[PDB]
Amino acid sequence: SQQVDKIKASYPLFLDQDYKDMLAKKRDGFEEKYPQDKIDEVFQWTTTKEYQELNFQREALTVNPAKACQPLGAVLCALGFEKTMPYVHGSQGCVAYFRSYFNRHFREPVSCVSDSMTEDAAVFGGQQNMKDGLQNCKATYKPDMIAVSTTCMAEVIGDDLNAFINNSKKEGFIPDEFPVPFAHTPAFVGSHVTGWDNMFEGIARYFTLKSMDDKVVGSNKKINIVPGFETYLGNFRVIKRMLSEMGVGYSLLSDPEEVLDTPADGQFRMYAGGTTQEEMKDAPNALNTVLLQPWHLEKTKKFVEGTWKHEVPKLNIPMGLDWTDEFLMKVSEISGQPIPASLTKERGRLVDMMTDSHTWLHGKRFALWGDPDFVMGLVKFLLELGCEPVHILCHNGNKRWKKAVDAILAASPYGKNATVYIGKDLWHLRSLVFTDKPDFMIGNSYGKFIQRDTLHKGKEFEVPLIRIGFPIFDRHHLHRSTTLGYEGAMQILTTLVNSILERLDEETRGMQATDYNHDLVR
Amino acid sequence: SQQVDKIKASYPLFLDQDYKDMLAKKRDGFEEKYPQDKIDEVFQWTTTKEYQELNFQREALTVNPAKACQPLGAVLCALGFEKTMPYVHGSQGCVAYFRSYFNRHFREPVSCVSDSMTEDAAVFGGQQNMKDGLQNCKATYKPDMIAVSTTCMAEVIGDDLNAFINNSKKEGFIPDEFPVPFAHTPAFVGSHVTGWDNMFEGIARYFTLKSMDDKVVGSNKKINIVPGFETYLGNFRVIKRMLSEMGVGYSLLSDPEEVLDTPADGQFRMYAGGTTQEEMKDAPNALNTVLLQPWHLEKTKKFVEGTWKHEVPKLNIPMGLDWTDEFLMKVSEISGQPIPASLTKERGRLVDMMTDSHTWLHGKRFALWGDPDFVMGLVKFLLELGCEPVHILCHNGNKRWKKAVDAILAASPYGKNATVYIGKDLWHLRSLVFTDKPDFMIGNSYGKFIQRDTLHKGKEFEVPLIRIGFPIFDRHHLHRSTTLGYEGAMQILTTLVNSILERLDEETRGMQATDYNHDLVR
Amino acid sequence: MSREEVESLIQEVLEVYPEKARKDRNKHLAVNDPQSKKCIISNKKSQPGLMTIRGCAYAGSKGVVWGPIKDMIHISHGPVGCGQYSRAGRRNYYIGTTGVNAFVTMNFTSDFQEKDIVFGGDKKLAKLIDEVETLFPLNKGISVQSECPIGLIGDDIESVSKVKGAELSKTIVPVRCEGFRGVSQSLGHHIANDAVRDWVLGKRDEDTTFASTPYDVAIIGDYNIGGDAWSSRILLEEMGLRCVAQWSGDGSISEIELTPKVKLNLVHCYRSMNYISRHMEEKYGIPWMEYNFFGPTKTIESLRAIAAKFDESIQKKCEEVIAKYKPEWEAVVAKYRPRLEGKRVMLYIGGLRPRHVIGAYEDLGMEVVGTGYEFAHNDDYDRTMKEMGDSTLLYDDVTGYEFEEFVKRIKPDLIGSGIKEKFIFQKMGIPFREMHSWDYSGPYHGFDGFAIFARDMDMTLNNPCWKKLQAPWEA
Amino acid sequence: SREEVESLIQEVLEVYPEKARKDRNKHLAVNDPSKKCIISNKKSQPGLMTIRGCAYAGSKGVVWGPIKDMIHISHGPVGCGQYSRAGRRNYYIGTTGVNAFVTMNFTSDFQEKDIVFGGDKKLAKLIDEVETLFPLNKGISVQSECPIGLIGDDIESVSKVKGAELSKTIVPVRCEGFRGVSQSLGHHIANDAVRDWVLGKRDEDTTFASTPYDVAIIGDYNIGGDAWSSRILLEEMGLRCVAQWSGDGSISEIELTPKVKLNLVHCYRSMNYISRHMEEKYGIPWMEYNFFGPTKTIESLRAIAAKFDESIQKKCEEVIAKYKPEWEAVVAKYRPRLEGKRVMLYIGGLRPRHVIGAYEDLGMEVVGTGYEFAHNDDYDRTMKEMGDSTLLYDDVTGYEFEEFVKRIKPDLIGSGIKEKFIFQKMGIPFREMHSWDYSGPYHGFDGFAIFARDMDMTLNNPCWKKLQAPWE
Ligand code: ICS
Ligand code: ICS
Ligand code: CLF
Ligand SMILES: [Fe+3]
Ligand SMILES: [Fe+3]
Repeated sequence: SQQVDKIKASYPLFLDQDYKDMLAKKRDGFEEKYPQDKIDEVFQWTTTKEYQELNFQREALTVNPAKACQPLGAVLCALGFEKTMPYVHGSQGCVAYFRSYFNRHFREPVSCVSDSMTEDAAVFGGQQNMKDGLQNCKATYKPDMIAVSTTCMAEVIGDDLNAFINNSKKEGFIPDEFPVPFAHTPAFVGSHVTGWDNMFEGIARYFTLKSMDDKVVGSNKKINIVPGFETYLGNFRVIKRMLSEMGVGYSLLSDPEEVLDTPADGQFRMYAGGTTQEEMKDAPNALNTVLLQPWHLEKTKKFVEGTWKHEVPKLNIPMGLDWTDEFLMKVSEISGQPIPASLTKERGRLVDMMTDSHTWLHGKRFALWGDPDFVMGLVKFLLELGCEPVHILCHNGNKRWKKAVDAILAASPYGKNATVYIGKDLWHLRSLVFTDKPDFMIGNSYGKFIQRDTLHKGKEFEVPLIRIGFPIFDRHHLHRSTTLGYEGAMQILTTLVNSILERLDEETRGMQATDYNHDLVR
Repeated sequence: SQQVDKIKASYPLFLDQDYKDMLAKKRDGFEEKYPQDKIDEVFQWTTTKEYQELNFQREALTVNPAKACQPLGAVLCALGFEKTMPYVHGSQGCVAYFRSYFNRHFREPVSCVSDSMTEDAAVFGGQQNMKDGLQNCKATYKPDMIAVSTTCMAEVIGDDLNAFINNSKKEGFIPDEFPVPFAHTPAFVGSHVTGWDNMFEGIARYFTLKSMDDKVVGSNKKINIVPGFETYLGNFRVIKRMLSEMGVGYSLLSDPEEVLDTPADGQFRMYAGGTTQEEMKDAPNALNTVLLQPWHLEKTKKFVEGTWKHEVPKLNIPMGLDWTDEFLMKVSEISGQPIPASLTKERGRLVDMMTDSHTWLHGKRFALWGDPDFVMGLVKFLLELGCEPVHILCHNGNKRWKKAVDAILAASPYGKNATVYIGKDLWHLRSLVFTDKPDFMIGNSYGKFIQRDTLHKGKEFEVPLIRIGFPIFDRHHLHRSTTLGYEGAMQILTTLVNSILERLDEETRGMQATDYNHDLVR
Repeated sequence: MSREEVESLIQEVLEVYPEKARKDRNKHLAVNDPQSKKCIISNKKSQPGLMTIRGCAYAGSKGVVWGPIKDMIHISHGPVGCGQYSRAGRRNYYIGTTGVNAFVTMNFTSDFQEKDIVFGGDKKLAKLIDEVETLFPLNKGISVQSECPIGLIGDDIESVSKVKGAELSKTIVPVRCEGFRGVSQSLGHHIANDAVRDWVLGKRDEDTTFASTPYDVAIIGDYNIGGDAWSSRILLEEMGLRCVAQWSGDGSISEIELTPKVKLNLVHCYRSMNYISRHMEEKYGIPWMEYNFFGPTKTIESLRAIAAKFDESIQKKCEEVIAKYKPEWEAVVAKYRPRLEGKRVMLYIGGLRPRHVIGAYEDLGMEVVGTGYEFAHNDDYDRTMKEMGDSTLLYDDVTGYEFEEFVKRIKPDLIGSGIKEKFIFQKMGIPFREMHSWDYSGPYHGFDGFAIFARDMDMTLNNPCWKKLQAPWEA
Repeated sequence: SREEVESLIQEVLEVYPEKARKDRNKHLAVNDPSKKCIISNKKSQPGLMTIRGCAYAGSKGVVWGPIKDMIHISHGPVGCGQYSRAGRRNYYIGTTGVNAFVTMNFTSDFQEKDIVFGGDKKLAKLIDEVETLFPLNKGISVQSECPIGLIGDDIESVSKVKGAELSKTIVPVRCEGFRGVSQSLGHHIANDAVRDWVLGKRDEDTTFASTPYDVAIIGDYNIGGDAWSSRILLEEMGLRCVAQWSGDGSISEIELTPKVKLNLVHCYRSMNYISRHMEEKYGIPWMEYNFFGPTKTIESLRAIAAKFDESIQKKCEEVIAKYKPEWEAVVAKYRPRLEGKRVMLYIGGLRPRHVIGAYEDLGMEVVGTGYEFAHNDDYDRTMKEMGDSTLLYDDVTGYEFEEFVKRIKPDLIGSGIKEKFIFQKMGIPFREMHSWDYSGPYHGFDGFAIFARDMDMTLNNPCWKKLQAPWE
């Protein structure tokens, strides 16, 4: 039944007695469901140390991973270039998923095409798909550039991207001067961030490799900035804002902030802003190149150093106080520009917030996960706040990265109870937050199912989730936030302290039971 | 008992069994407490319509007001001027409360002195206090200016501020040329926003009245901006940022954003930034004067129109989409500068967010309270979002303001269930959220005791609080947010939508009970 | 508007294509004359590089058919991508304890690495099954959903399924739904249907222990999006019928095994489940009928048609249900129809809803001036021409360029489509409702769902945001 | 120290005009471990940014506010009651709005009509409305704000008349903010109001079942639960705490106090007045104790037990032996982290000396302390606690406190909210010693663990090393 004056959606419609009795009859009559006491027994078992030890013995099964496949990052990299169409050579199902995944995180259109390789192509390659696909794409959507990656089926069969594209130009399907950079992005190697590195190195190769004779380091007096896989709009804007405040000439290579934030003014803009082909052609003339996320920009670093002859400085991701400081001092040394008073004052205002909030942050235990560069920056900032990052999980991390993070933890008393996990998924983390309960989780939307599970054991065992990372699907507009620089540190700080205070207010809201501590002033 | 490994603060230490038995013995033994069944009986009575009728018949009793007294606003106004020491002629207890109140909201030092009038001053006046106070303040804290207001003591005894100050210079306690603007700020008239208007009109009086002969309207090609009582740092910065983007020369009269946000860099800065005396002197030479909060700048408006001869435009506070547009178009008309593409794009990005979130905002019912200008702008924006502002409370609003808000409500279908209340306090609102339950409250920290009351009736009756306004004491650094312009609308929108989504997640978190609707994607 | 105007609209849009693409797309764009094959073809390969909306066979098998089965564990066999982008993306609701006895919103995968590509993953799959049994003892079956590389490298998941299934006395279903197969999600439905037939549906061919009644039915092809199936089940059981099984929203493995015991199969989604419906009629003799629970007019029509398959007692209870909910949906129309009367709609969804929801819009005075399918067949278009008005635009496997150009010229009041289209038209200032996920609302089936549907169209179509697209100074 | 502190005092006073110079000189002294070296309880010099509050704060906010089952009317304009709503963490147990009202703000909200015609007619109406909307209140107090005395209202007659009409305890308090020089006179006025209107309600009553171990906690306002962490120790020692003045206190507990055998005074400054009265009228002796830190707590338990018989003195040593391993573990953990660190304090009337022992229990040294509104007898008790060559200040000004800190450079400062953010920006760890920085409790053994944890987390926090940018 429905009352027209107060219509009920699925929740709480199906809580009505007639629906509740109906679901009970379906269960008892035909579902052949395990009895409830057996379900509770098994659930309680999955929260124990015994289950965790079996859980960590896995080596063939992955449950709730915290990573995606390469071509997803290759798409995000391509979208950062002006009038550029991402183009995934292979099966069209992947592109439907790529667009939907980004659609839901940014809540914006995401343009990407496929050449729709099918069963027949599995036997004789997708050369014809490339010829017709490139010509159809250029004619229909009028891009200035097409950046080609690959799905896993095209990688298994062994399609030669270089040859197929050259034949498309040779046979007259697209003009020979039309830029078509390419990169092999195998889903069964690395993760989405590896796909970002591969796509970017491919685009850099395309525009510089053969034209290195007339280049000389530093002639354009700019600094190249390579962001890497970055899903926060504010992180692109804060980097450009700080360098502009310093008067530093810079070149952001792959800049999707405009195309992922077009205005709703009556017209759909498929393309917007982005790095120009001219900026890529001229990049070798920069003073140097800074890699914002070096732990998944390995391939790009080798090319920038090997071919452009730039001496990429050893810099951590500019997150937190120390690493933002070092980033600015290195930019100052390279450009010859002093750090302006405005950034000095902004730094002091972040420190002021740290002093004002340090009593609520001290000792708070956190589990967290994400991509390698983002995680260690988050770990670094937590230690600076006096927090304990007890559970550090990076599904797509490697041994060399874990060694670095372990050194960061050892250099602080707040890293004493911390452990770094690589190759583990969110079902591994579920066990960790049960057997070694932290105070909060910091992670993407998939963590909400770990919070649900902890609450089922008990209110005193619930581990609330703080959404910082990718993807974020169940809140709106957090993709506009910032995590880099002093600005990002202030936003993270504010989110952490107020999550602690919100949780405290809830636990002290019971009248005449716990509301003695329901303070007005905190 | 305490375990040194995990020390417990008041919560949950006092939930230990031994503390529990102790407090039970204290109650049953010596408190002579009413029976719990009677306490429950009376509580449920306070949630009824019959109690609400009794509650609204109050003539003399005020319970939990949503306003402060005048000199509080006079202090905030004076803080906005360069090297200006606020100075409250009266008793010192008021200044102790003024500083602590702002201390807890801004989490910053708040400088303000008093001349500490005692019992004998009540019989013979506070002239001697003024003489020694002005000389002592000037010498010890070395301000460039001293803005004088009054406490209710000095107003009752009828101390003539103009005479007392003139006698202080006449007797040589302070130099003749030392600026000492003044204003009478009776705590028993109006509220804290009236103190802001009085203090500002007094400062403009001191620097322009005796020198209008040499002024020419529009000669400096600037526009004066008077912000009024404003406790969000982001609101000062968004006005300056939008006018700088428009290329509009402007003068922000009273600008405390610097002194209320000094960096923590090893030294304390009593003064910082602020409106310069020269800017006040030259203000009559502006093209016009814009009042950002016209409903508590009544006195200032009459002075700027009658003395400066400025045709102050009829503009609402620039909150929401329509009133930010009107603000920018009027600024464009006055200055001759066109609205740039950057602000046009920002507007379109706010519209995009509104289209992205409208399905979750639609029909949501809100109770809200605060100051008149802030309240009507929040009502306007809620109507734009498709929400229903059911209970609109403004303790310090007047008859004319309520007619203006009723006209805004009538011009939209989403305000047909709305009611504007003036002269009512938060004990009135408590009844409204019980008898006509909304979905959320939007207000200051004092609303947390209403949420606690609603939860005690039951989880189904709980009305969550959304902290927007002044003062906010139980969250950190919300005073940095923005509520004006497109930027502020974007922040408010985000806070509202994610508050709705947080509450939905909590109600659907129960496993095998309501988690069928615990969607990953929303 | 007029028939010639829309035909000339088609011609102008195709002018941008190369010759080859132009000649193919012309066969997929037509104007309705109410013999579908006589004016439009479908179920063809997508032209390369035109930004199709379609997915793959894995999506049609894993995401659509098998995914919703709650007490089974479904393994995404291959690299990590497919299972992650499809995790909890579809709102096929269910009752259960996730991670203990239900697993719908979880992502199980073999996470293929390079060593698995060059030496196969059959040994890894056997290990994976053992690990599943250890950590999820209450699972009642396992399905292995093949991703693209599995078929290309020559793995034999059927051999692993049979060996491990006998070793553990477990139902293990191999599904060769690799994404390169077929042309869309459509073939994934068929592949999944054949997997159910060959590995599950016959498990109780010999058993007679289940007590049958003359009113046993089965809901086939309702995936309980936002509770759609629960809103449909309650009506059928108020009519006196006993719903034995739900395929596959909130469906359990036992419900599937009991389906050959019912007297009538009620098929909602023809496209995805007609294969198994025709099988059950040949092997078990169970007849099947299509029905439609979108809107009051269709719901009432379907209840009466279903009741006519039984005796007078069900027909009597049928009119009781119709009389009970009559004042409810009449109040909905009375309130919302004057707010939506005359508004024009364009639809682009998958394989059923582009026609099934027309009656619901018409129950609110709205007109569908254009509809289309991602992956429908000719038999779906046959059924569409009876539903759509005359001189309305039909498009098969529409391209991003075509859809935008059609909207620009037709200028509908509302667009109902998928997430990959939503934010495009919102920026153009056209109200948009997601017609796959219900924009995280619903249910829309049945009488209770119609109230939500009308509330949802109205809140979006008449929302105040749509008047503010243009800044006042740019006019 | 020594002559360095004396030259510091003089250098700082050189900024003042002559008149203020001569007055402030009397309120600054170097300890030689009170009259003889420092003056106190004098008016504040105008315009020097003192930290003191007013008599209203001392009566409404401090003494009367915490009484939970009474309703306290802020009589006057709207300001005072609003700035003091829920600002002080005098914790309590109850149902707020039904049978407890501490964190609520009741006010008469004076308008001009009330300033001209008086508020006596409005107060009588206000009381009738309180009775209908809050029927479970067990008393009403009227806290006067500045205008009440200046306009000529007679709240006392309003109290008597209404009190008799409704058979309710109505307590008029003339705590107008212009009275006195600080919060101190508010204490006295509030104590006298308790005497004149509440304390003698059960003088004829003999029904209370008394025991020889009955005591009252006088002068503990349960900041963060301080009084609860004190009561538990006393009752473990075998005593019965009949009353707590006034944290979590009820009006019936106050009426029962004249029935106890001993008054345990924690805050001498605020409650010595009523304590001296109960000794004269009812013959109840009173004694001062100190539950800050294990050293002071053990000594206090032993001195309290000595006032009773063998069994109480036996239970005392059992309590001491019970908590010994707990506070020894606290010292073993936190003293090495705080040893040798120097502290400066500035609080109200009790804590600037009462917490010294706790800091010393952690190996810390208080190099300077001072009060806002203490009297001569407070500095008498202070000079024995403080060490030689330590700085003492009375009613310190914002300028003096800033200049003293810049020269002494303590490792930790403990003061109020109006000082907190000044010194944090200077890079000096700060702990609120009024509100416990929203932590605590700090009394008793359970409170010492929290105190030690709080001092360590702040003093050794990593934020203090980042004040200076690596590029200056
Ligand atoms: S199964 Fe099909 S695309 Fe029939 S693959 Fe698709 S939950 Fe659509 S039009 Mo998403 S043939 Fe169902 C469908 Fe319809 S996923 Fe849902 S909405 S009624
Ligand atoms: S009552 Fe006094 S100022 Fe003795 S007015 Fe003040 S809760 Fe202080 S040093 Mo705030 S004489 Fe209590 C006090 Fe001490 S409010 Fe508290 S901390 S022990
Ligand atoms: S068409 Fe379909 S969704 Fe595409 S891969 Fe093939 S089955 Fe799967 Fe999977 S992992 Fe990533 S997203 Fe592709 S490239 Fe390999
Ligand atoms: Fe968007
Ligand atoms: Fe601060």
